[PDB]
Amino acid sequence: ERVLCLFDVDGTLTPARQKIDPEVAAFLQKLRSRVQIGVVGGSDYCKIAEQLGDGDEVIEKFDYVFAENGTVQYKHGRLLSKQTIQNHLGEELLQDLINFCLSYMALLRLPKKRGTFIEFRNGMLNISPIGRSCTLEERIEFSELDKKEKIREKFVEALKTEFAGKGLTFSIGGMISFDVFPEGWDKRYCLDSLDQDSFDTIHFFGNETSPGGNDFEIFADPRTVGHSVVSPQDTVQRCREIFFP
Ligand SMILES: [Mg+2]
Ligand SMILES: [Mg+2]
Repeated sequence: ERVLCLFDVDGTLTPARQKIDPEVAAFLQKLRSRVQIGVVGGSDYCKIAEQLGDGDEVIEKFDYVFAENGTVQYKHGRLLSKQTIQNHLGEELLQDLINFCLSYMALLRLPKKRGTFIEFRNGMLNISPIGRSCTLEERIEFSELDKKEKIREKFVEALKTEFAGKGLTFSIGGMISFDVFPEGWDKRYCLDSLDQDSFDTIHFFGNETSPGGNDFEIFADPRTVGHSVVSPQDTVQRCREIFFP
């Protein structure tokens, strides 16, 4: 009787980094008459809020809003607290990681550098060799240089080796940055809080459920019924089959 559908945002519910089609959002609300619904995204809260309504309408349209993989949580309109990356990792390791990064980037010579090479978020560190504060034209410029030169990839190889065995995971999401977060702090992080909400079934939907994609772990977890989708339209049809047959 208590079921939750939980959705990746990008490519599952919305075109990536863009806004949800009204027909999609309309279906979701209809679906809500049979199940609770929720979203989990890698992005921070405001980015998700923007794709999924006006202002803070997102926390109203969805029963659960897990931003930054669930290190930041909204449940039934209310913001829950957040375990901090430094609390979990401790100051010594966090700073070891940070100092490794500053040192590596100091030796990097790029066409352009800007600011915010290291962004401190709730559940990860976003590392960006060009600097997060560049224009779109500068994103594209660096992005093309990165493919040629594999700047982020090399950086991530060096980081992985250096911190081997120490509990860190790395990404490479987008044109200019990569993420660093504690082992476990992928999308699965949200499931722990969900465990205390007594659902009989948690269905997960994603578009990156293949090995490597950021939906894989949450998709494969024994706490969720996994579904793999290719489009928001695919997602909608899938829910039609399962919940409106
Ligand atoms: Mg996606
Ligand atoms: Mg599963």
